[PDB]
Amino acid sequence: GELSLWERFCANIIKAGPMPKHIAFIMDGNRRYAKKCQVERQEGHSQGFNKLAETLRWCLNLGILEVTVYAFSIENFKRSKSEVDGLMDLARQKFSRLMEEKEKLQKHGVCIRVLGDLHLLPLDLQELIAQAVQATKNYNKCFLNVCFAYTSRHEISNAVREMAWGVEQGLLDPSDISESLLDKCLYTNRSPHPDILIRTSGEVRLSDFLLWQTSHSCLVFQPVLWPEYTFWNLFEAILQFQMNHSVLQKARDMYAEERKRQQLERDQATVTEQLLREGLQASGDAQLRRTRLHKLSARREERVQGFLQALELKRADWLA
Amino acid sequence: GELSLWERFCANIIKAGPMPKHIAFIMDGNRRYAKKCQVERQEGHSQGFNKLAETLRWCLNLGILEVTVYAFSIENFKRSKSEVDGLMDLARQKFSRLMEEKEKLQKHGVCIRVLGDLHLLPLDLQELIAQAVQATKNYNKCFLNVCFAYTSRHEISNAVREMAWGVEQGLLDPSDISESLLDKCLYTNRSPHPDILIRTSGEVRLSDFLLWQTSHSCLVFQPVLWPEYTFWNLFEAILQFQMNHSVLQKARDMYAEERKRQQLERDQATVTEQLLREGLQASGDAQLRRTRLHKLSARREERVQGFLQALELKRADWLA
Amino acid sequence: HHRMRWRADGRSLEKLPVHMGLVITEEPSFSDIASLVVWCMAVGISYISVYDHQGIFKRNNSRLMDEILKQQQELAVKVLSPEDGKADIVRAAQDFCQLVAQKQKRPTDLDVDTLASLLSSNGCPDPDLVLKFGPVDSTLGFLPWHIRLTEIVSLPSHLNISYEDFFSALRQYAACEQRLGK
Amino acid sequence: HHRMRWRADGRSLEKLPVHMGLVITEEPSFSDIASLVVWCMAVGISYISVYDHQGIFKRNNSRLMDEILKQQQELAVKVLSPEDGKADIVRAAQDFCQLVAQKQKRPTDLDVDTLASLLSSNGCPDPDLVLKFGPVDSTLGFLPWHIRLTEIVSLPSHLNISYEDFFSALRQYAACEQRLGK
Ligand SMILES: CC(C)=CCC/C(C)=C\CC/C(C)=C/CC/C(C)=C/COP(=O)(O)OP(=O)(O)O
Ligand SMILES: CC(C)=CCC/C(C)=C\CC/C(C)=C/CC/C(C)=C/COP(=O)(O)OP(=O)(O)O
Ligand SMILES: C=C(C)CCSP(=O)(O)OP(=O)(O)O
Ligand SMILES: C=C(C)CCSP(=O)(O)OP(=O)(O)O
Ligand SMILES: [Mg+2]
Ligand SMILES: [Mg+2]
Repeated sequence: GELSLWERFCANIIKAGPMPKHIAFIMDGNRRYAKKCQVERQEGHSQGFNKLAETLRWCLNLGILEVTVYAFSIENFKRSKSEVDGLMDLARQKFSRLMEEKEKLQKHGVCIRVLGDLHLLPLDLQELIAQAVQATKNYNKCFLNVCFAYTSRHEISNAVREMAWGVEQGLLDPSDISESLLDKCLYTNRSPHPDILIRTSGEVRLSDFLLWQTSHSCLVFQPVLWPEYTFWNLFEAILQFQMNHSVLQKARDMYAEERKRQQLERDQATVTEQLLREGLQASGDAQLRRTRLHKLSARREERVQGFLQALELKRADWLA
Repeated sequence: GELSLWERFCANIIKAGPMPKHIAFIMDGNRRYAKKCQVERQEGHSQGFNKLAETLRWCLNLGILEVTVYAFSIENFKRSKSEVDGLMDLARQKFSRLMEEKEKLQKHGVCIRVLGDLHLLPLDLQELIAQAVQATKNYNKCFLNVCFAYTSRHEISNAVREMAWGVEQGLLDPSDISESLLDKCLYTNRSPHPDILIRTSGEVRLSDFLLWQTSHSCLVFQPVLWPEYTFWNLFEAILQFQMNHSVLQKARDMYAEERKRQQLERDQATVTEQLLREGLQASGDAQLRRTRLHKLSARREERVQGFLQALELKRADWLA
Repeated sequence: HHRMRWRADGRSLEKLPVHMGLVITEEPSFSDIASLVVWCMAVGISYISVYDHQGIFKRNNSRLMDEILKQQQELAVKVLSPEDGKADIVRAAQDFCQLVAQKQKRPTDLDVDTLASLLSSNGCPDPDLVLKFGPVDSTLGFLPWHIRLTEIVSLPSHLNISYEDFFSALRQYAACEQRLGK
Repeated sequence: HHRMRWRADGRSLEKLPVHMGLVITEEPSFSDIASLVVWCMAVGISYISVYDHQGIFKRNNSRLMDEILKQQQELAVKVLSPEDGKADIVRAAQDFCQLVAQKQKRPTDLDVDTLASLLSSNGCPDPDLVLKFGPVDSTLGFLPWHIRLTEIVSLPSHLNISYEDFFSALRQYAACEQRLGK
């Protein structure tokens, strides 16, 4: 699994620069590959899985300890039942060998998360995923996120439903809805946003993958077919990320400064409105506006922390 | 006029610390001194004038290049006509020897300002003061401010009248009235606020002197009678100022930070009010509140600079 | 005149974007992008959104319209900002959660379809094709909800963009195969 | 009880302040100044203003009143801030300049007397005597308009002020000769 002479060498050279902490993959091209190698479609998806395993060894060797992969889209439920069942049994086959290979998970501290609208999967596939996810919680050496029956819109809209659920239960006031609150309700709320997003084959589209989370991720479209993915593709991807890093860091940084600035700007407006309605003057040495602003944010942080605490509790799917 | 061995020495020691740029004197005790030395009241005021001349040589030697002195209060117009005429002829006598000693003024760059409600003085005394003040403008080696027919309340209320004059003429909107605008309309608007205020004899009151300007000046009450003022009184006064300087600097500094902070706090409230009335939302990426704040202050600075430019023009009393 | 020329150009491609987005990552030159937008209208693209992460075009909006009408002498345009993306998604959230608070809508009643009806783009199709100009390999916050299937074609600069350059990009999009998950 | 004792104390001085100000320059100890204020009432001072440059007493106002009523078990109080000084003078300016703008008052109509009628202290006499506690030799912004004739007596700390200490200060003010310019 360890890298060769050249791979070890180039790794050492880029590791001297900014490395990505989190890489996201759209493993695309499995069927086209199968047509080139004249193997059935299922063998292309099997070979596609082998590559997902190898490239994780590459990231683990490069220090990239968080990886998100697009494994099955809700849109893919429109394929042939032959193809789809073929995919479903492949997921059954691999999620089963994961428990046969337990303890090795405990040895390497590999945490497995499966994100998406998993209620659409076969009940047995759900039970397998659940056992795998639960058995691997409290592991922190490295993290794999597997997006199964996922689209970003379904994740984003679910993230707003959980916040409306909080509104509905008294946990949350609609003025509390914020960008970061939505961030903490996505399936990926445990991970940081990907530094890089990688889509294989010639496609220059995102196909409903982490649209929210990759708004400032560095986008890499490589023409290679996913079953053909080599270390140097992954390398070139990182190479592109380092070249964009300065630009993306400040763009990312100044997006956050502007939103915080606007947050305050929008916040102090209402505190002005409340004082104007109360008639209590805008600014004063008693620093009422100053003190009433610390009250607004503190009472908001309290409600949000209380909202999140319950969500993660409800997110406990011991049965699942 | 130059300092003695010990005076030179102690001067050098304090000059290693923070020195005051501006000292203000309430020359009090002239009559009590005259009663002790059994000389007529006029001789006490003459001797009082000699001391004002000597102590200025001390400040000029100590590098204190700005001095304000309380020479005649509006309240003093209630004394006997003998006393008051005695004072008035002393001012005539000295303001006349100032023009006899012109060119020496031009040599030492001494600028003379006479502050107060000078319309109450005898017409001839006014003409003398005016000639002296005009002849000494454009001098900048050192500045003497002589408060003749002055009380702080009469100066403060006059300072508000000039601003209402500006309101009345379209130069100024009543929302433009500010602490610093009032600062630029006082008689002393050419000088900085005194670092030290010195009142002689045992009195622990300010008797309507620079109340506005000395709100953070270091107050020194020395029991010496003003005609008896020695270098070491002035020294001790400075000594007290250095000991207070750290405390007074931050108190002075944090007063200005809080007022600026409240200024913005009070300013952005109205910009919130205007946007709320216009319905244009509080904060936005178009940064309307940000851009409309730069418009409010800039259009205020313009009106104020235009107000001040006319005031200093009207303040031109070539005839006087 | 030369309008029929550009009509037959756009009409000749296997596919033409119904909604096109222009992402400028690079000060931007109003004269250049004001002529990119009129090209889209001439060839037959219905909607053009122009975007930038620093919000330069949204501030200097009218100045960009003047350059657009000026170059229309040589002859449905939104100017977006980061506000148009995540901020608008968080706006629709607050609009829906208060319907949930009014006991009018249920939290379970929001789906992918209804949330789309709730965004500011409820009066436009999603961008079929995005032209990204500049050195940045990111969308930089362009309409994250809406770019789920958009084709993302990059060009090194809008610095002096030629018609051939712009039209070479439309040829790439015309040749793109949208499988839509099937 | 001991109330007649303090009545005869204040009654025995040649002069007693009608309005007394307490300037704290030094965290300040509420228990201590809350007992300075009740001393003034017991001896017969009508108005007591307490002041501090950091505005601590104006913020923790109610907490100071609680300490005052508590020590009244051992038996007309304003808590001021820098706002009370220059800021209020600049408030009255804006009030008058708009009367001038309404063509109701003339700019020449404001004098020393009318400006005094316009300040927040229009319902109180000017402070006859100010007790300054702490190391600072400045008024630090205490009612600049109002202290034109006030006697300013300094004490090194309110840290554990005794009745004898406080009453020694009233004895100094009783002996002060206000000549009022004559
Ligand atoms: C190891 C863990 C935790 C889970 C296993 C994850 C699984 C079951 C599979 C991952 C590998 C795999 C089967 C990827 C295929 C997913 C997919 C639909 C890829 C799209 O490629 P295609 O669209 O089929 O090929 P074309 O683009 O040529 O049509
Ligand atoms: C040199 C220049 C530019 C101007 C001359 C300034 C003048 C005319 C005089 C300054 C010296 C002087 C006469 C000071 C006396 C002012 C005054 C009324 C002092 C108060 O002391 P008193 O109140 O009279 O003494 P008591 O306190 O004992 O009653
Ligand atoms: C499972 C994944 C890798 C996500 C779906 S990638 P997909 O082949 O569907 O890409 P499309 O051309 O949009 O269909
Ligand atoms: C001319 C001056 C030094 C200002 C007046 S000092 P004055 O003697 O009037 O002090 P008061 O005891 O208040 O009368
Ligand atoms: Mg595919
Ligand atoms: Mg006197």
